Amino acid sequence: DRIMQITRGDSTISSDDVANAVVGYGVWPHYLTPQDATAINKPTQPDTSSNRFYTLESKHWNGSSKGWWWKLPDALKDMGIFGENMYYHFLGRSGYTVHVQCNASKFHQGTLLVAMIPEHQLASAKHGSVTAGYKLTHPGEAGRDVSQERDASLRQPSDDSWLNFDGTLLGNLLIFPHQFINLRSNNSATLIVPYVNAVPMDSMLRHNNWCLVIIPISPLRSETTSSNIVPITVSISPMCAEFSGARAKNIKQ
Amino acid sequence: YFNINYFKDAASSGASRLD
Amino acid sequence: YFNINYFKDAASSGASRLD
Amino acid sequence: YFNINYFKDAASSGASRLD
Amino acid sequence: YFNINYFKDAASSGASRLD
Amino acid sequence: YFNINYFKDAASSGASRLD
Amino acid sequence: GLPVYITPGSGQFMTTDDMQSPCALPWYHPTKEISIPGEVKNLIEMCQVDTLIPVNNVGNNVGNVSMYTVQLGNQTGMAQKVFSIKVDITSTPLATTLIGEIASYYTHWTGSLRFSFMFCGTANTTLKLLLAYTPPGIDEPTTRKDAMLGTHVVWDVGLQSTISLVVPWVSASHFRLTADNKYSMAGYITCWYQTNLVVPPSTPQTADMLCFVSACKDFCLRMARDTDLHIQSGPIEQ
Amino acid sequence: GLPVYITPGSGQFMTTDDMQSPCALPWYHPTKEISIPGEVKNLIEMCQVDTLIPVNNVGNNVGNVSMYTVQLGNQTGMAQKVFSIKVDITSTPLATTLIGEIASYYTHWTGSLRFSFMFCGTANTTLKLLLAYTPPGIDEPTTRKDAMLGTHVVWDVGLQSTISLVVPWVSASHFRLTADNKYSMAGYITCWYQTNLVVPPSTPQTADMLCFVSACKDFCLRMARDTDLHIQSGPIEQ
Amino acid sequence: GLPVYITPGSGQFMTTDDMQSPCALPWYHPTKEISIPGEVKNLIEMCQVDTLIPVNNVGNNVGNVSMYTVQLGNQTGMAQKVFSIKVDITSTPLATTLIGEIASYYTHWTGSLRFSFMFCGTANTTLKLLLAYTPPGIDEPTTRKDAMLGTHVVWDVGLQSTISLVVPWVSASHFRLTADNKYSMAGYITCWYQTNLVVPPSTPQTADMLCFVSACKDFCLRMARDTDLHIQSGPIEQ
Amino acid sequence: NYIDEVLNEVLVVPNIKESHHTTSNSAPLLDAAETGHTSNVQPEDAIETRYVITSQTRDEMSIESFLGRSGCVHISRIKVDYTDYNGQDINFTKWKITLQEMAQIRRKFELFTYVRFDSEITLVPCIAGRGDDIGHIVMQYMYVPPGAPIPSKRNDFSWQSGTNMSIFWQHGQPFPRFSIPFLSIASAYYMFYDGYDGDNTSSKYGSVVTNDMGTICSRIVTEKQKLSVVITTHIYHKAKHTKAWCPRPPRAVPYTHSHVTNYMPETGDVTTAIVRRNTITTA
Amino acid sequence: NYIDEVLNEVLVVPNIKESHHTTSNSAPLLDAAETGHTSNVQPEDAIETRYVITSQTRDEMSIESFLGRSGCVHISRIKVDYTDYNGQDINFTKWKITLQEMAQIRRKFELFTYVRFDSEITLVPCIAGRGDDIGHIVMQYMYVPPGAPIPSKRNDFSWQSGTNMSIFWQHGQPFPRFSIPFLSIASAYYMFYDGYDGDNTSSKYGSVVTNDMGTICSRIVTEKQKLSVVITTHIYHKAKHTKAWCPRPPRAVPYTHSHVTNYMPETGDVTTAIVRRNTITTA
Amino acid sequence: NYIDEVLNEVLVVPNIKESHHTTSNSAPLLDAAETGHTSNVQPEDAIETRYVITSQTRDEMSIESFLGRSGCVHISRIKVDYTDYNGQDINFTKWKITLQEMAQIRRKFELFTYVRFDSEITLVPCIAGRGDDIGHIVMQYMYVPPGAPIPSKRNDFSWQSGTNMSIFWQHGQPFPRFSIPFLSIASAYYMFYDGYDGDNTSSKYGSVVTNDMGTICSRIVTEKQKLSVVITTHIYHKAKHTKAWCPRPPRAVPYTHSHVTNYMPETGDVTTAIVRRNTITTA
Ligand SMILES: COc1ccc(N2CCN(c3cccc(C)c3)CC2)nn1
Ligand SMILES: COc1ccc(N2CCN(c3cccc(C)c3)CC2)nn1
Ligand SMILES: COc1ccc(N2CCN(c3cccc(C)c3)CC2)nn1
Repeated sequence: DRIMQITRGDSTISSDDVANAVVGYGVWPHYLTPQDATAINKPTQPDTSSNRFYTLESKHWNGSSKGWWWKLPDALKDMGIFGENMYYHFLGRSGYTVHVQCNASKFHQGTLLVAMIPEHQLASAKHGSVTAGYKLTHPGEAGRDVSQERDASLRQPSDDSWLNFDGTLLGNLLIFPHQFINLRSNNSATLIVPYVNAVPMDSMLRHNNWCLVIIPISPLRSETTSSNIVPITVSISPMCAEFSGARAKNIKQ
Repeated sequence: YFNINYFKDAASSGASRLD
Repeated sequence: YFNINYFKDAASSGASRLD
Repeated sequence: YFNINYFKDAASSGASRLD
Repeated sequence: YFNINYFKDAASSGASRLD
Repeated sequence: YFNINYFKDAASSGASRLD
Repeated sequence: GLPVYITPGSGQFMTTDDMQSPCALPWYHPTKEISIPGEVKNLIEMCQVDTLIPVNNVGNNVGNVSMYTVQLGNQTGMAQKVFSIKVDITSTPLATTLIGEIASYYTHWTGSLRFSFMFCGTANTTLKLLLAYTPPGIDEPTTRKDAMLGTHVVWDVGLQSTISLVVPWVSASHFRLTADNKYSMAGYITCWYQTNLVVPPSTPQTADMLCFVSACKDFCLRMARDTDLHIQSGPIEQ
Repeated sequence: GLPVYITPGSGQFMTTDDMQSPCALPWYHPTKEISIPGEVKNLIEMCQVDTLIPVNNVGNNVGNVSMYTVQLGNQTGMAQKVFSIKVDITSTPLATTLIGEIASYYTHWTGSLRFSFMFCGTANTTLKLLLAYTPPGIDEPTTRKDAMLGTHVVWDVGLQSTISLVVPWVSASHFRLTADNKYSMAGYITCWYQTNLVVPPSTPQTADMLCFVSACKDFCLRMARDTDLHIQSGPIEQ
Repeated sequence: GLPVYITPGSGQFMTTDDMQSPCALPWYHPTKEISIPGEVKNLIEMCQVDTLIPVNNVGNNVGNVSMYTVQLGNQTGMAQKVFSIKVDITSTPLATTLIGEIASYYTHWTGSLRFSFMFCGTANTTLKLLLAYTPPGIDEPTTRKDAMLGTHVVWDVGLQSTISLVVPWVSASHFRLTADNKYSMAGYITCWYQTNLVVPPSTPQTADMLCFVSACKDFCLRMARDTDLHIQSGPIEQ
Repeated sequence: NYIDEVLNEVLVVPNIKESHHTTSNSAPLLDAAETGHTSNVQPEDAIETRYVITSQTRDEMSIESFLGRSGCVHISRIKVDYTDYNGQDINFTKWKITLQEMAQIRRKFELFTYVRFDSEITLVPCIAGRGDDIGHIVMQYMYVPPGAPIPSKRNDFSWQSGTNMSIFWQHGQPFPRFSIPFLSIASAYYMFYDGYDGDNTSSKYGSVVTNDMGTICSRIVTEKQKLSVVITTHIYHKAKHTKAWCPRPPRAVPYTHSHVTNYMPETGDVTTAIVRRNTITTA
Repeated sequence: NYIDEVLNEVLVVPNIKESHHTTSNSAPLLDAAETGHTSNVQPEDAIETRYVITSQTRDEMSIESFLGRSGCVHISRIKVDYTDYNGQDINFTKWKITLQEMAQIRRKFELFTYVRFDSEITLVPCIAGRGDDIGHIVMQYMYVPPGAPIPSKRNDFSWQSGTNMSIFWQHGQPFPRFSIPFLSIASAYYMFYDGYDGDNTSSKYGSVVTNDMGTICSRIVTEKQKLSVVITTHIYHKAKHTKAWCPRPPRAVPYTHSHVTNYMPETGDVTTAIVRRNTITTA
Repeated sequence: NYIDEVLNEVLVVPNIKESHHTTSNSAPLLDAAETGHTSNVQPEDAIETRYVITSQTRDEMSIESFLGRSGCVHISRIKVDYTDYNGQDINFTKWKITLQEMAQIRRKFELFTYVRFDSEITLVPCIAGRGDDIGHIVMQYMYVPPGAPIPSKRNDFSWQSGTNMSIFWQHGQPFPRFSIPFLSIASAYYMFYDGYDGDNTSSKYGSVVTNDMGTICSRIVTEKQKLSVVITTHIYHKAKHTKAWCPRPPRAVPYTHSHVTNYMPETGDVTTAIVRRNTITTA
């Protein structure tokens, strides 16, 4: 059966239609083990109050839309509790659940490719050795691209999709944990993903482990009034969040 | 002929095995 | 002295036998 | 492979052991 | 050390024995 | 490693022993 | 000591040999190896995951994304043809594909292969395509009847959405070459309309189908060699 | 004899290899080895003994001894700050220390560390400092509150005299680099007044505190390399 | 390590040695070896199959086929002679023969040999030849009586058709040289009429006999060497 | 094990069984790829297959025979000078360890996110005679991790290697070749990274942040000579005892700069391996 | 086994028994060769034989001692240039693997239709000094199967061999010698063929259709030098672990072209080893 | 042993247990360092620790991997002469064994008072061609303890080594490398000394009184040659089977003279590694 129910905090999400769910690398997210660990302090593990279902800012799906991404450790730099614990601690570790909702009617035609990606080192739009800037790979709930315009003075990434922004023919992207949203069967997309990184707990600020991409493959096509807007809404849930290396507090940027 | 790690360290050895 | 296939692969070995 | 003090004298031998 | 006819053929071997 | 008189003759051998 | 004979090959160097070499910094207890979700052990694995196919391998399209979609159209005529590509897995449009990209690292390939297609159409929309695998022997078929005669699969677009077409392994030589070769010609696959694309009122009349190719447990490669699909007409800076 | 193949590495020389070489003067029964009180077997040992820290790492002071004392003063204000140093054990003032001097012989370090402070004050004198370890992540704290928020230890000067502050190991990478590296930044430690330095009549009002650093059983190093802290811009004569 | 002594021969290269060499592409599981009807394992086998003999080793005949047939004629006289060839298996007409062609790959030969003759005559036709092997010692016989004195076989042409003449092994040296040598002279074989070739009415009066030579289980060769019977006064192009 | 390992039959592929026809309900050929999963359909499913006992190993399709092959990753060069010997930054090389500085191999790895392995090395000095006689030319290749005295010029004091590694090769003796662990520090080598040096809007960001395994300095001992030379001590690298986690799409566009992913020619409107077709209808 | 194998007495030939006279019916000397079979007659049959216990082995008459012998199959040559180094198609060789390009050996095989075997190799660089000093000259012999970047010129990027085989030999070190399986693809090496590329009345037809085991490219590293040279790295090949099916008549006429069977001199009215006799009557 | 020794897990460090809070009397964080002893406080004591199973070996932190590494301790040089061969004190070297004459390594030891060990050696002749051809140049490195005929010049009679050790190296053959016990005389090598030669207010005082393990004389056999040369036979030393007693503070100031501790530049108001800070308040 397609219907699905998910409960994460004080929050629950439902979906009367779906394309299974996917567990990234077939591993379920959980808490760190005293074997692979390294740190020495007792991690704070906000349960529920933290690893709950936060929903971001919504977006429009255009016939001119090109694609939009959000970087996870970062998308919730504001989402209460989790996103505070982030700033108060050096080491942060956590896994997520991605609920991608995008409905329209059975008279619509469209296809969205959704994918998560471990270490998504983007490329700059400008030739050289200048790497994308911080402040631009750190958008927030809002995400990046859309098909937007911007200063070329900024050590700005590639707004370039087909190359995967990293310069790998998108389409091989299917190698990363993914699924689509074929408006003719689908309604959502559900990605669940453990913590992948050569280190037991990284810097929630300097390093974004997971990177999520949603890309219109077959362009939205209705025959309706363009009064009919078909958003795309992303919801996320830290899972098995664990923090440590308590202290002052970083600063917003 | 084999398993004669002529050298002490493990980093020095043939291409591993398969299983 | 013999059957000491110092090398892994089989393609590398002495001239075969007779039978 | 080891403990094959190819040479007589003890002064000639590998880096000692650990214990 | 001996009788290790490293080579196959018999024509190749040390100086024979005595008896 | 020892007593491997790789050579036949006795005149060829290491420095003798002590007793 | 041991009367030894130094053999011909001695002192050489091979970019392909299994031999030990002294450490460099003894007693180095490397960082432990923590647990990490998702580790590979065989290319194969990567080869069994369907990657998308550039097929709209046409002009301006090519540097864009579209280069991936195949719109199923009108068709005034009937029994008309959609597209074709050839099976020789190292041949654009194929090549670039996670598989292709790879295979191009080995000299020989073998086994069956899997082509999957998906309807990015509508819900109320309907269609029926006929896909076919025309083994090596003749020319890519000009007509459907001619192609339907060999290996194929009729595809009924419906509540499902994905039809997967298998490409059996037909060959003389247990093995085929990855490199373009008239001999080791794997054949062609093509797609045609069985019926049409019917859409009730106020639904678009063109729609797309995405296509993919993953391997079969049949599959296997050999004789590693350096790739085709990448010329570093560099160098590379700093 | 033994058909042998001479391998690539053969004939080389490595300043880091374990191989035997013929004696030079056979049958040499070296002088017996008499018993001698205190023999080491591991650098570690030396690393666990607290050596004094140059911290008064300031101008004219530096070539002298003072360069070791930290006088606890007046302080008109309250809740004021004493000093700070950063934890990266290869960073003057640290470096030169029996530990530092060492660590600079290896490429990587790890574990906890111990800082100890002693009051060379008076007997009738009193005070209470707050010491803190500000893990890597932000900037050395400008204010006490801000620093008190992380790892710390309030120190009550009294009949005891020595307070030992531990520096837990907080890091992402099981291991840190000994060499200056923005990544492997271990953080800062700082000291502030909790109360004051009160002295009854006719006692001096400034006094010193000595500080030290020894290792923790946590501790361990690796990848030996040649030191930093010593350039022989010689030579050396006769 | 192992005090070794590098022996004289060391480092050389011999087009005739059994030694191992590192693979080149490890883990290559070659194409399986399917079943194939007719596989050899010993030259011998090829040596035991009778191949046809050029004997009409005469002028214009030679570049043609005839060069293989021997027509048995009229013969006004009686007790007349047919042909002769010498046994030294590396001597045109012999040489070129599957055997000869071969033997010329080795320095020494030995054992018995088999000569077979067949009557491509008629059915109603009749004849009786006398074949003989004149061992080494004297000159190829000028007359039949003289030759009949040694090893021979009278051949009655009839319903059968093939008479096989054996060439025993007569020699001093267990072994003979394949190369022309006055010493290792194997002798001559010749053929003569015993009776005639009688044919009843309206049948041709000349007819042919084909001749062949296969080995005997006696047979054996040694000391491989490069052939005689083929000078590549080339090269060879593209 | 042997046979299986000598015959190289460790990882064998299944065989293709026999099939019959199916006029039945469940349609295996129909799945919805949107689930992001991969189909599971086989020959036997789609057709009326026969029976083929296989015999192909996926041995050579192992991260160790895919990775475990020596590759040029650097070509140290020294155009000697006899005029000024020593001097600052001369007649001795110092290159930053880590790939990128070379294609082919770089592309191979990059096929995966993370990774880990002991590295086997091999040197290949090539002495080009620009003189009427070179003779004996000793060489000193000395590795140097981070925080370490890197020779200012040839004869520093760092070439004493009292506690460093220096391999020596003298014209004649075979090619030096040593190994090396998994170095790094934590768990595995970052095949990429999506982190930075810091919050400094001028901080570094890329797979050059987690990899700084010091540098290696060369230097040709033997001192001053008459007839000149120029050396080119090639470098090959092999990965033995390798591991892999999570894969990713290959790199179709010719790289740029060292570190970094950047794609972006000097106009070359950019370029990829894909070829153009006149029509989809004929291949 | 040993003795039998060391003494080389594995395949021994029968002995010649003793006979007596036969004034009997069945005539073994009479058979009809038209049956295409071969007679079975022996000494003992035809004559009054004696008794000889034999002792000749057919060991050296084995497809492995007939085939298993190293033979020049190619002579790579490089007349270096220092004027233009690199340039396109220079100072680096690339020959098509497979025999024919050399006689003797070619003729040997051809004795059989099919065949199969692991090939052992051996190089033999020969550095001719055309200068007053060569010194150190490194070499790189890198094999390359089909669909593979063949170096346009010397220093391509294909000489990184990130996943290819390149053997290195430096003046002094002994002769390189490696092996190699049975490559090909199916079952055995086509010692001939009666097939074509296709129906194209312009398609290829011959034993060059089933054998395209890529090419091997040479190249002399060390870079630019003063005193010139010319190299000639010989090639020998040996067949170890060989097999054979179905035999055939040797090749009497001097070959022509590579691949192909063609016979046909530049007039040489054609020529074969057969000698001419005055008369059949006297030999 | 193996695993533990191959895996290098001989000396492992304890793990960090888990803690809970303590609102209790005994304060482990308080000790009086004046006792001269060292505190014993740990993570678990001071904080609310977790549980980390460790896996770091203190193997590489052993006086044998700290000491057991080859280091240049001397660079014998011979600027040959052909004009006058022999002559007094020529074309043959004689250096006093013992370190100091070289930094890096010297500093390492000095970390301890006493010490003892078998010494492994390695030579590294480097023949610089100052001529148009060197060819064959034999070498003779002959050690010589105290009271021994030290060659006045090249060809003395002491180069007969009827009872001395002389190692011979000829251009081509690999690098000589021999070992050597613990020599000395009593128990261990004096890493320092606070004694003198005698009461003579002109007696010697330092670690040059207890160490006079004779000298080593070189000499290049082969005799007179045409084209000149200059040699530089480097020297490396490794300590195998080493021991240690009582440690001491490292040496921060650049040494002076051989033997001796002296610090004292030609003005350099003296200098140490310590860096200067503006303020203690900010690091
Ligand atoms: C990102 O993963 C890598 C990739 C390459 C690498 N190298 C391997 C070669 N190595 C090396 C090779 C030769 C000589 C010396 C001193 C070092 C340096 C580290 N280390 N980590
Ligand atoms: C038709 O049978 C053959 C006959 C020869 C052959 N060769 C053997 C030699 N080989 C080879 C020899 C040396 C170097 C390299 C790269 C390859 C190429 C294939 N392969 N198949
Ligand atoms: C103070 O401790 C030492 C320190 C060094 C030392 N050396 C070691 C090297 N050795 C040596 C090395 C090479 C050649 C010869 C003859 C001798 C002389 C003694 N002996 N004792």
